[PDB]
Formats: sequence, C-alpha cells, structure tokens
Amino acid sequence: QSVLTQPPSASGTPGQRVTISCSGSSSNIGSNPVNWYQQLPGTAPKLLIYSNNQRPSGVPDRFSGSKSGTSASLAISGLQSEDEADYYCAAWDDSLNGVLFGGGTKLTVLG
Amino acid sequence: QVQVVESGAEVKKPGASVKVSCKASGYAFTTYYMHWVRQAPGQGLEWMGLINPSGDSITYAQRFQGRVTMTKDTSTSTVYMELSSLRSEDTAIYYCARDPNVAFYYGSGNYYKDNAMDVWGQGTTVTVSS
Amino acid sequence: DGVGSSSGNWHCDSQWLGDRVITTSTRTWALPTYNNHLYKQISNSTSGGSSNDNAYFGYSTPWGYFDFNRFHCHFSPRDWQRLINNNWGFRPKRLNFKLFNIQVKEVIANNLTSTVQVFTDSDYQLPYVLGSAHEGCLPPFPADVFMIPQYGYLTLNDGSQAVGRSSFYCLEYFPSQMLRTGNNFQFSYEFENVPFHSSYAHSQSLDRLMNPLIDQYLYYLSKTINGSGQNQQTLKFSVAGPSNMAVQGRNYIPGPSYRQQRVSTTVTQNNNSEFAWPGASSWALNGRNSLMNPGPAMASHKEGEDRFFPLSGSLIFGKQGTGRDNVDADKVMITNEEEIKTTNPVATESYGQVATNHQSAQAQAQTGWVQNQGILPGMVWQDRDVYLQGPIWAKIPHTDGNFHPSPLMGGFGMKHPPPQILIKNTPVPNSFITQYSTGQVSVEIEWELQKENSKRWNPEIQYTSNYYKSNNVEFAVNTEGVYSEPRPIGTRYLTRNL
Amino acid sequence: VITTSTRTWALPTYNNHLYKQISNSTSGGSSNDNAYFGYSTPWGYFDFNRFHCHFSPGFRPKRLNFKLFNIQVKEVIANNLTSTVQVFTDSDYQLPYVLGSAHEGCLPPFPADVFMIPQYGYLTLNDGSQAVGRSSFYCLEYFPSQMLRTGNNFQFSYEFENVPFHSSYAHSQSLDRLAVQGRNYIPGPSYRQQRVSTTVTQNNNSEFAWPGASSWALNGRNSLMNPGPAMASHKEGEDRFFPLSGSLIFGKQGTGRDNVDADKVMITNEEEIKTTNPVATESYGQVATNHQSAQAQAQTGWVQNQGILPGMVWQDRDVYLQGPIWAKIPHTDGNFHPSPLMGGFGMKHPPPQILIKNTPVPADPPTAFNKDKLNSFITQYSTGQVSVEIEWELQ
Amino acid sequence: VPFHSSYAHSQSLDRLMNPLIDQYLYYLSKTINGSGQNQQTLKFSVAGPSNMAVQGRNYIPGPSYRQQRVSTTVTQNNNSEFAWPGASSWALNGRNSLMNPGPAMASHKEGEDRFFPLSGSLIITNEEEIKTTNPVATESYGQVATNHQSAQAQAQTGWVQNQGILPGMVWQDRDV
Repeated sequence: QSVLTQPPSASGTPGQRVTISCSGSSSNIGSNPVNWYQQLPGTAPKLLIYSNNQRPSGVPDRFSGSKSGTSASLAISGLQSEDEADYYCAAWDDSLNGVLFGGGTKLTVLG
Repeated sequence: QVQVVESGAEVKKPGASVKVSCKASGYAFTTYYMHWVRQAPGQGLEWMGLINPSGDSITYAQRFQGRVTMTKDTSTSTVYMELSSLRSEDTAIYYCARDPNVAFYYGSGNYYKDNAMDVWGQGTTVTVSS
Repeated sequence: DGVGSSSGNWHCDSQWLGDRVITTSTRTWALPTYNNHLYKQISNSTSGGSSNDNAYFGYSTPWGYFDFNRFHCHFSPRDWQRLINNNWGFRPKRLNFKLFNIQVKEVIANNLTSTVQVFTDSDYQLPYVLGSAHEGCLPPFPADVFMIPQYGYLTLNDGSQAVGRSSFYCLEYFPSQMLRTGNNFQFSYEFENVPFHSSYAHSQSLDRLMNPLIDQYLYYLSKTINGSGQNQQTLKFSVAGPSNMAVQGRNYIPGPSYRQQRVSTTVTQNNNSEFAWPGASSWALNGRNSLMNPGPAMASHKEGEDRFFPLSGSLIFGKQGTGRDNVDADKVMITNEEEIKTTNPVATESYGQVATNHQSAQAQAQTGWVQNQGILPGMVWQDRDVYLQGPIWAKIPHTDGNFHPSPLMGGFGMKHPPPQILIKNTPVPNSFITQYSTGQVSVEIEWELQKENSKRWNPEIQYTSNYYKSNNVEFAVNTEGVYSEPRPIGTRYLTRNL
Repeated sequence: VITTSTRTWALPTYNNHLYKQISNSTSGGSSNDNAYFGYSTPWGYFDFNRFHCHFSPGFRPKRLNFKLFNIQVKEVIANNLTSTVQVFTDSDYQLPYVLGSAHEGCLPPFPADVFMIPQYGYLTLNDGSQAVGRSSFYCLEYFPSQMLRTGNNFQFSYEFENVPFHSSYAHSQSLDRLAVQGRNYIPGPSYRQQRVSTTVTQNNNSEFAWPGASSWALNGRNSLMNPGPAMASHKEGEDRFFPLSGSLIFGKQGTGRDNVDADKVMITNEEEIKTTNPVATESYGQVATNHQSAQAQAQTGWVQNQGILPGMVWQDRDVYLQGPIWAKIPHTDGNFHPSPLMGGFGMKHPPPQILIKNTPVPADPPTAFNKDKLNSFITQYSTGQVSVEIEWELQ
Repeated sequence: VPFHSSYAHSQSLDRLMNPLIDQYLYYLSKTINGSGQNQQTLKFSVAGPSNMAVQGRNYIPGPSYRQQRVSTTVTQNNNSEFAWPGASSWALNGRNSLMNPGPAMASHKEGEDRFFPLSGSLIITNEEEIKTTNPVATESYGQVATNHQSAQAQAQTGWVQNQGILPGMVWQDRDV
C-alpha cells in the first residue's frame, strides 16, 4: 500500500527551470532520506542528489533537491539538451523493508 | 579508479537459474554495501536485494524472496546474484551498485541508513526465452 | 536461617507514583574464583608494554564486584519510554541492595559449609572503578544469568615500574559479612543531592531569543568607509533590528568548545589516510597523551548534516553479538548530541573569531579562529544526554577544586556515589578445592520526577516504536533466545523555552 | 530607594486580532545569519526594564508593584463603554521571554510623554525560513487572563529574587599595584575586539565592520560578539579608541535608524574597570610556545582569547541611566557568572512579562449562518494609566 | 575556608579505570583499509586494558598557562638572555606583569627533576605531587583539530598552549 509516484513525462526549453516531483507514503518519503538518480539512454543510472538535498561531488550546482512532508521534488535549472534523461526518485520503505523506486520521469527538451 | 565489472550477457529458458557476477576493484571490498537492481527493457528500475559490507546480513525484496540468493566473495572481490525458476518477465538488465553509506543515524524518530548508490556496474542483459 | 528455606524472593517491577518512580530489578549471578585466591601485581610489562601512553601499574584482586551503574539495569524499554516522554527531569534518591539465595558448588555438588564474603566500601577507601563505563553490569533482560566482573585497580606508575608513592590495597583488611546458604545480605544507600538531569530539548536557540518585531535601542557600526576610492573612511551606525539579527546585542553566549575532527559516514568523503589517532584531539598528563573522549558537551553536527560525527566526541555502543576489534560501522551505534545545538557550539566547528591585531591607516584588520574556548562569564550550556545503554552516575574525584562536576560521559556527578559492593568466595584448602558460587541480587532505586507544565499548543515529539511489520520485535528475543537492543534511546524529546 | 512612575499609554489592534507566522522569507529571505522563524501576536506587552523609567536625572531591586487603571476603550472616535481589555502576567515563565533583548518600547523617561505599547512576538527553532518538528507554537489566549471594562483595574506585586549588589564604585588600586613580583590574583578573561579610532584618518581605508568583527558561531550561524565579555574600552590616555563591538552605543534624541554619523550617537566607555580587567583591544598576555634548548631560542605567542583561570577577578559592566536593569537567565544545565553581558541583574525568575490586548468586537454578522471565523471587526483601541513601584535597596 | 590538602594522590586522573575489564564503548580505530588508492573505511574497537589512552573518561585535567622551561643544568639552556623576553605575562592597562607563580601546574615530568618553569614556581620548590590531576607547566595542554578533513585535505591539529576552565576539570592548588 506504499507507493512512489512521479509524472511520466516533463518538458522544458533550455535555460528554463524544470521541477520533477514524486509522491510517497508515510513509511518511505516521510520517514526516510530521498535520493535522485538520472539515467541517460543506454547507460547506467547516475546519482544526482542523496540525503534529500545533498549533492555528490562532481555533480553540477544547477540540480537541486527538496523534501516536504511525504512529497519529494527535484529541481533542474539552467536546462540543457544533455540534461534530458529518465529521472527516478528513490527512498527506503519501512513496510516493504527495502528500497523503492519511482516509476521514472522522462524529461524532454524542446527544439 | 573504482570499477564494477558486470558479467556477460546470457540467454536462459524458463525454469533455469542464472547467476550474475559483479567484480569490484580499486577500493576496499569489505567496506561497502552492494545493491542489485533490475530494469526491464522498457520499464523503470526495480530493487532486488542488498548485501552488507560483511556479507553476513542480506535483505531481499519481498517479490524475490525464496527465488533469489546473494553471496559475496572477499577473495576475488566478487558479489554474485542468484535468480531461479526464470520467467518471461524476468528478462531485464541487472545492475550492481556500490553503496558508500556505512552507518545508521539514530536521531529523534525512527533510525535510518541512507541507501544512495554512487557506483553502478555496466549491466548484464539476461533474456528468458524459448 | 536454614538450608531448606529461601532467604529472599524475586522482585522485578516498576512502580509509578506521582512525582517518583521505584525501579526494582532481580538477577541471577555466578561468582568464580579469580587469581586462584591471590593478589597479583599487574603491569603493561606483563602484557609487554608497547607504548608509553598505555603504560600502567596495578594489582588484580581475587574479589569480584557488582555493577548496576547502567540505566538498562533499572528500566525496561517500556518504562524508559514512559519516563522520557512524560518528564522534564529525573534523578536518583534512594538505593536498596539485597543479596540472597546463596549456593556454593564444588567440581558438581553442593557445599553446605562454604561461605561467601561480601562487604561495601562506604567510607570510599578503595579505588573507585565504577565510573569508567566498564562491562560487567547487570543484564538488561531479567532472564539472563551474568558472571560477576573481577575487581582490580591501578596506581602511580613510571613506565611499568611503581613509585614510592604508589599504594597497595588488601581487601582482606576490610571487615566483611560471611554468608552461607541460609544467610542473606542487604544495605540501604541515600543518593546525595544532585541536580535533575535535563530530559528535554530547547525550542529556542541562544541567538534567537529576541522579540522579532521590535528594534533594539543599541547601535552597531555599519560602515567604515563611504565608498570605493581613497581616504573614504567614515563612521556610520545602524541600529540593530529584526532585519539584521546577527549584530544585535545579547546578554548570554554559547558554552565552551574543544574542537573535534569530523568523520563522514559516507566513507568516500573521508581523506585517504590514517588519522584516527593522528588527527585526534587529546590532552596530556605527566607526558602521557589521552584521547579527548567523549570530551566537553557539544553538538555532534550542524543542522542538515547527519553524516558527520565528531571523531572522539560521541558515545558509541555496540550491537548485540558485535566483536571486540575493528568491526564494521553497521555493527555499532553512534549516538548524537544534536538536541544541544541551540545552546552549545558544534563540536567540529570553531567557537568563533577574534581580532588578532590593531588596524591602522597602514594595516588591515585581521581575525583568527578560536579552536578552543574555555569558560567565559555569560556562557550557558547543556550537559551531555544520558542513554538507556549509558552510565547513571560517576564519582567526582576528591580534589581541591573542580568546575561543573557533571561527568563527561553523562549522568549525575557525586562526591559520595553509591559504594562499591565487593564479593568473593572464601577459600577452602596453595592447594584449594575448586569452587564457585551463585545466587540472586535485587536492586531497588527510588527516582524523583519533574513534570512539564508546558503551554506549547502543537503536539510534541515522542519516542515511539515502529508501526510497520518486521521479522523480530524491537527490544525482544529472537528465535534463538537472544535479547538485543536495536538502538540507543536518548532522554530528550519534550521541549522547553530557552 | 523606592520609585513610583505613572504613564499614559495607547494600545491599538495588532495584526487585525490575528496570529501570524513570520520568517526571513516573509521579510524577503535575508541571509543565513539572519534566518529566523517565529510568530507575531495580536497581544502587546509592557516593558519598564530601563532605568530612566524609574529614575529622574551599591544598589539592587527588592520589591515590585504594578497597576493598570483608568481604562478607556475608544472606537474609530467615540467611547465604547461595553468593551473589555484583556491582561495577564506570565508568572510561570511559560512564554518566551523577550524583555532581556534591549528592545525599544520602554516607559519614556519623561513623565508627561504618552507612549505606544509594543507588539509581542517571539522566535523559535529554524532550519532556514522553515521550521523543524521541534519548533513550538504558543496561543496566548490559552493562558487565563483578567478582563477589564472602563471601571476595572489591574494590579499585582512581585518580589525580586536575591541578587548581588551592583558595583557602582571605581577602584583606587590596580591589580598589578596591590612588574616581576609574585601576585596572588590575575586579571579577568579576555576575548579580543578590533580597535576603532573616532578620528577617521587613523582607521584603515576599507570596509571591515562585519569582516573584521569578533563573532561566535552557533549551528552554523554567526552572531556578532556584542557587547561581549566586560573589558576596559581603551588604555589610559587614549580616549579615541573603542572596541568595534565591545561597548554599548546609545543614540542621541532624534537620531535616525540607518547610517547616522558618530555625532548622532553616545558611545559608552568602560575605562573605570581597567584596574581589574584587560583592555578589550589588547591581548591578554604572552605564553611560551616551545621548549628552549642549546639549539632553540625561547618563543612566545599572544593570547587573544583567554577563559577563566583560578585566581582571576573581574568587574562586571556598568549600568547606565538609559541601560537595562534585569535579564532572564536562560534555563540550562549550566552557566558561569550569569550576570548579563549588556549590564544589569541576571535572574532566573525576573520580573514577569505583562501581556495585554484589546478584546475583538465583531462587526455586523450575516443573517444566515456561516461556519467561517469572523474577519470583520470594529476599529477599536484602548488607553489608560500605568504605575510601577520598585523598592531599591542601596549599599 | 576549606581545609588545605596536605596529601598527594596515589592515582593519576587518566588511570582511574579497572585495568582488568573492557568498556562497553567503542572508538574509531582504523580509517583506511591500507596500501592503495580509495582505501577508506570505518573500523571500531572496544577500548580496554591493552589500549588505555583512547578510553572514555569522565574528568579532564585542570587549566594551563604555559611557562617557558628552564634547566638547572646551564649547558642545556640556549645562549641568550631570556629572563624577560621569553617570560609568560599578562597585560593590565598597557602594563606588562610577569605571571608569577601563575596557575598551579606540575613543575616537571616524572623522571626529569632538573627542569623548572621560569616564573612558574616559588623561589626552588617543585609542585611534582600535583601532576596526577594537573598538566605540566612547560607542556601544551593538548591538541585540537584545526580543519575539516575531506578527500582532498588531510586532518590537521594544533597545540593548546593555554586552556581555561572546562566543565569536568579537576585540579590541585599550590602547596603551602
């Protein structure tokens, strides 16, 4: 009964801000840290944000992460063509007693 | 540099058992957690199991309990994943991910370990077909 | 009384009466013979004495001793919850100790005429080892039988040699009560008056105490120059107000600090070198360096950073079944002092800055960092929290003077703490009959409570067990009969105004 | 001494009878040092905490007596004789205590002035413009209070807890004259301040007000050290230097809020305490940093900040006519020499806060029921008289 | 007034433990697995009889203000005039006063009886009895961390030359 849900798609033009959000149960997003993964086609996922807002070394400042209540959002600013990839929000889920991934959000640049 | 060399692609019939090996080199094998996550060809990521830095404690996703086995070999620095009684839906890519968060945080409220995996293996394509 | 009659009953419960709690614990113990009935000199040289900092000299004694000095001895996890959620403070009042149901064995058969010696040191003439957080407590879980720890002490050393000023103690020189299978033993102790431990977290920070709507009537220097150019020096004074709160005048300042190096739980953020000992903060005594552990009470980490912990600044317990040497991070439990960040400086940050020079027309202003800051008038601080797994009391050393005697590992500092309770098997004959004893121990402590009158409208934070399903129950036995404590539980949940 | 002061006040409606969340983001977001989270209340409060309230142009307070009378409720202008004003004291100290922050809004020093009662607010824990789960919210209506129409009055008395006498004497002797002689006692602690000259040509031609300031860090936020440990403002003979954040600076009457000149303010100086206290801009002294030997000279270093040592003696900061009287000692496990650093008498149970608001009187409601709270009120304010009497014991 | 303390301590502050028994507390023993790039780990050990320097302690030694060390053997001293220039002092109203005798501290480390604090003692009496609870007058009080370590930056420490009162300090006064 605990789910992670994100919009299947998003869109924006280079330089605009794009926010990607997912909705989670009390057991997962509410009580556990949320991490974000970005996956380009034909390549393994790359960690973007960890521990809700923390950003790993070698990761651009434009990406930003926030957690509010049971909902987690990822913000991308100063958007570029390279940024376009599938985005997954993940969190440990207590009821499941394992890691749970969102369905993924495919971002589409315009041009 | 840190590397996670994923095993070779394979082709299996239903009922067969497939073992995927993950060979790590360039860092301390014992120190980190290792996650297994499968991705169907057109579908999002799905977490399968977890093995702790010591190899003693292992957690599985509920879907996979009893048909999956994970083992860690300190000698050759290799983690293995065992999937049994294969099905058509099993066909996916199997990623091996390293987890740099060693300890639990015990703040007010429920405790938690951050499960963010920085290093990912190239992946292995396992097809279940006749 | 006799052989076939019990000298005591089993008392374990808690009684919650108004402003006080009465904890009662009974356990079963087993006492062997130590040192083959002998008093033996020990020194690092007996272990080889690698380092000067580890050098010691002392004596092992055949005696054992009882240690109830950890909180999980006296409180069940439910009782600890019932305490920390409902109370702003607590402190021990009275102590009642009993020893009964003696059984002495030979190797197995009963020995009816053997005795067991027991006494307490209530004039505090022996070296007091109960404040050092040693193992050997009563088990947290009442169905566990425990072995009694051997008593031993240290004295003045030079290398592994003694000095003329070193003392030797024979515990045989103490009068004691000798017990057979029908005798029992008891005494009562009165805790000397200590302040209530503060079982709460502040809902304000020392720097935010102001009325946010109103200006101060004090002025601060806003501008030292008019603008870009030459000879633009000026003195301009803005008044401190809501918009800039950093410059307002304040009556009180945060407490002392001795900086810790920070280690990150994500291991790839740490430096690739060994700095555990080398990067440690420490103090020196007669040439021997001692790690500063846990040290003065300071916040473990800044807000939002949960992965950093002070190197020696935290108390770290072990999970059930964890090994002795070089275990993994997951195996242990690292507690944090994040509640006290409102009034205490972060352990891994400098206290602040100080002017290092005189400015002039020819010289720019220079400020240095304060790595350690001792007590200043106007400081206010919080003591380190106490844990269910942690110590209760310590012995204040007997010295000319001390400051804020509260012990640094947590708990109630006392000049006359609960006395040490010594016990051994009386020898039955350099050729002795192999022998051991067993029996029961009951300890009873009256605790005083401090209830909260708080006017807070919104609901508090409480300690609560997880709702979700799991293979085992937290703070319970597993399928193999092993009791375990899944996490450390601090005392600070309810809030007070600063 | 015993003083008595009576004033005339006016109490408006604050926040339209409403509690509001406030944060730096409601003020525009500021920076991290200035980040805050809290609430503004419809209530007002009385502050007599400054000396010039009780005095015209050793000692310590003893007793306190307070009255509130001659209440006149105005509507907006006519009299409303049926309207009540609510008032209570916080005698369990259950609300956040804002009276020790040296805010404006005191009883004026001149008895004929008629003043406006300041609005009550408080701050709580913050991670930013946001709140944490440990942040507390207080509804002052959830406190019992007396309700007063135009003929009712309010009084209570208070007893100052025992505090030491304030020293209002200048020492004739200095600690060193009681150079190489053995001395039983040493000067008090220091935390160094930067030295600023009132002659502007002497000061460095750069901005160094914040960057060159002494500070202390708490939870990653930097606060200025102000006024700080009590120290002498300057050496003997140099009267143009003053610590950058070391002393209390009062404005002259009519001085503007922002960027005023040095002639618009009054800088206090502590030079009387220079007998027992180190100079604020001077170092405490020197210490040896090494071991001398045949191969190594003796080395020394300057002690910029020094904590309490056994054998230290120090004078507190002087109280001024415009200065504060008391402050509340924060409730903590520990403190040392709690006397407040801006001067005055530190107290665990200071004079209690006195909270006052006008009871809201709704306008004409609709003739069909609606479950919303009422947002329409009569414009209303109150006025009256206040008397405060303090018994001062002298030494 | 309190009684003067005639007696000396038969125990030192850092030795108050039971030598036979482990603690239930852990310390950070090992930060690197060893001999390679990206060898980073957290390993924790029990503190106990074999390693007594790392154990958790309830109390710490008293305050220190360091005196320059002088040897009663003249050939060990530097060939310079350091009576005044190398002296520890406190400043009052722009006047420099020597710190004499100063805070009560141990005259010298056990085994070295030829060294004395330059202005530390009463003149030559030694304080050696108080070295159980007090720091040595000619030594630093200890070390503190001066930086945040990271993958780039090594850990750095620095010597504490003067240390004021801290909660949990105990000390002895000077002997009459």
